[PDB]
Amino acid sequence: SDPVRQYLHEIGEVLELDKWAELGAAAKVEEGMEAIKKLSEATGLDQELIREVVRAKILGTAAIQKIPGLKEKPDPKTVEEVDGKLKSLPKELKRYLHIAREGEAARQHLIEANLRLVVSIAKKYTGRGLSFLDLIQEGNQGLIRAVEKFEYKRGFAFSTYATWWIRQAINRAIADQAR
Repeated sequence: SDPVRQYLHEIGEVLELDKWAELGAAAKVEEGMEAIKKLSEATGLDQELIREVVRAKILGTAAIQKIPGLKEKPDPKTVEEVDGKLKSLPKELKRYLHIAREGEAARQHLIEANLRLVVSIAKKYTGRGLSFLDLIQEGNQGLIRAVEKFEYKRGFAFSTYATWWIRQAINRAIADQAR
């Protein structure tokens, strides 16, 4: 059945989260990136290289793995070996590996929750040259930029912040033919 109809279904079943819950996921995400920085400083690997591999594992068991607009699945081989240079670390270092993961699983739950918030926003930009799908792909990347640039360390809502990014990402994408 039309792949897009499939996706709309899959995110329909996703449970929306409350205010603090989304900030509880952001604070966990940065604590996970504080832990990558360390796993980096040890193993010697590029921070991002570690991120994508950890995300690789977590994404392993997510309800939604194929998200439109997102470059999923790093080299399965590259993951194979990065697992090694990791899961063979000191007693003390294995700890920052669980935190790395919890901050990445958090990032996924924080993304999954706001996929519908994205379908809705995109529903208001149709008939402007870009198909529904193309909008979802620009929105999602707008959602990605949002989860990343967010400061959990302040009493602001994620749903509100995120909206902006999803917004001007979509209307930047329909401004990339026109203005």
